[PDB]
Amino acid sequence: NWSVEDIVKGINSNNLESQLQATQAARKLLSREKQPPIDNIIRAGLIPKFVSFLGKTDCSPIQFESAWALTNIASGTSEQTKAVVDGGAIPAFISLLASPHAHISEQAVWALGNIAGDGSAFRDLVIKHGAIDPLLALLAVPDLSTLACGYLRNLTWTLSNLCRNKNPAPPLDAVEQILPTLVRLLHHNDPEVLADSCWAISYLTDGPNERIEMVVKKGVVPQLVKLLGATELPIVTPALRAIGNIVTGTDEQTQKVIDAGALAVFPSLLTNPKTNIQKEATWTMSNITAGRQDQIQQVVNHGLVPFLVGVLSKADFKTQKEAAWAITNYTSGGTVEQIVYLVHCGIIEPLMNLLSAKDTKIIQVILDAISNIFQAAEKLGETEKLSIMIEECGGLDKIEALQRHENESVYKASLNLIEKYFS
Amino acid sequence: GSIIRKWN
Repeated sequence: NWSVEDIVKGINSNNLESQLQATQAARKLLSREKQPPIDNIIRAGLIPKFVSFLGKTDCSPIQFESAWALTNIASGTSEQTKAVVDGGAIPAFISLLASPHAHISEQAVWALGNIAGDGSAFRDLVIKHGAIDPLLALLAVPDLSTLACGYLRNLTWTLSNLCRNKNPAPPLDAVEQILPTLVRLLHHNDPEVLADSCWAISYLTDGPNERIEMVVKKGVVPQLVKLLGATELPIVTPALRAIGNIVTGTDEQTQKVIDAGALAVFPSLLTNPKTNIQKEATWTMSNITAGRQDQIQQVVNHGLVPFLVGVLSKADFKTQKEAAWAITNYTSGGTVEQIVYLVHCGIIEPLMNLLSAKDTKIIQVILDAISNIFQAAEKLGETEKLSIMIEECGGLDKIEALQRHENESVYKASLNLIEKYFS
Repeated sequence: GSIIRKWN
């Protein structure tokens, strides 16, 4: 386990073999479990030397060792990754992508993956040096199944990083270019490949509806829905995210999610033991109850209202906050008949109980839901009857105490309610 | 309402 001092002696001898051996030492050092001396290595000025070895097509072993060493540096902090980039590593790794040694090609893949993932600027800079053709070319085989697992998984993870990040989103033409390959990966039988594809798809659908559209046009929604009900949390998690993003777009885009069978997975998603799954499932549901009355009706037909009632009753508070949002949206666009169904399913009690939440937003949201339900009651004349349920379920006091509340919108609507409906 | 919320 060489000292940094020795590695530098090795690397600075102009002896190819001493160089090779010193680099290998460096690589083992940087692979150390506890606190590998990345900064030390960086400060010794070794990076340019390493980047230079990447070009020695003759000693492929020093190409490999220096790739690996570089990879372990770039896999660290954003400043560490910057040092690898400043060293000139990007074009050098892109050339390596074409190495006849899979183990070397693979290193280059891994390196570009870590550089692209630092953020959007490095992502784009890597795209500019033309990484995409050589990357995609590594996957230009009729059946992905003939590729080695580790290899495929690295390719998938790297491509995922090139899809990652906002401000800005990746170049559109880059996203067009990558999609068809990313869609093949999304249909692959390997759990890790699947998870990282979904992550990629979820990155790409986080944005303007135009972005959502290019993804949905590829026909991935049915595959997403399938992965939505997988047994592996690492797959479900990103799949739910991609689904959730898509239903933030147009109603027609949301309809494709409904059409693919997505809603049938929500009984279990909305009761999922993992809190974030539940949270995001309720979030997703809120952007579905924000849609058309026919889409709300499908939420109804799938038996999901009793599940929303459930989540509103007992769940992590954040989840409850999403549930309140889903009910307000439901009461907004819903028909009177649908709103009536919501009450019969037991929405009032758990609604009133959350008016005790010391969270200004959820209060504003709930009171909004209460108006919408009252206005439905008005069209039936049944405004009084409702007024009673809310007193019987303990709400009247809370809507009252909320007159005095610090926020304006809160005490405004708190008062509005009492006058129209409670006097 | 009806309000779309992204992000995540």
